[PDB]
Amino acid sequence: HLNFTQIKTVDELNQALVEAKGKPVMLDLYADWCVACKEFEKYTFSDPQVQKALADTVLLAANVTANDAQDVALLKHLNVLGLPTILFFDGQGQEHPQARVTGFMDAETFSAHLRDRQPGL
Repeated sequence: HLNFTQIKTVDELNQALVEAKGKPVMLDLYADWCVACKEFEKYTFSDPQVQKALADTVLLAANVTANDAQDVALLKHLNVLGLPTILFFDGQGQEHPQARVTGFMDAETFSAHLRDRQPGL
């Protein structure tokens, strides 16, 4: 398993971004009712080469299972329309929307995505 730091709100994300100055960041958004999110955890975040590739990346995640007010505010703020979504931030805490992942990617596909599109590295 990869070690994700849980964030709940917009400003916990922002703070995490500020604290991560100089490092690449990755924000995974999941929910318990999300089938493809679990696929990601089981078949992709579990890959030995995927994990190596994220070794130096700050790992954040938001559990939006409850779809409460803070969850919805976070999703809006990030313009996230469905799950799974993964967002990527460079070393200045800026997002690179062109690196978003918005469906399941298998290990080989996600490796290639990180190699070809991951920011801040």
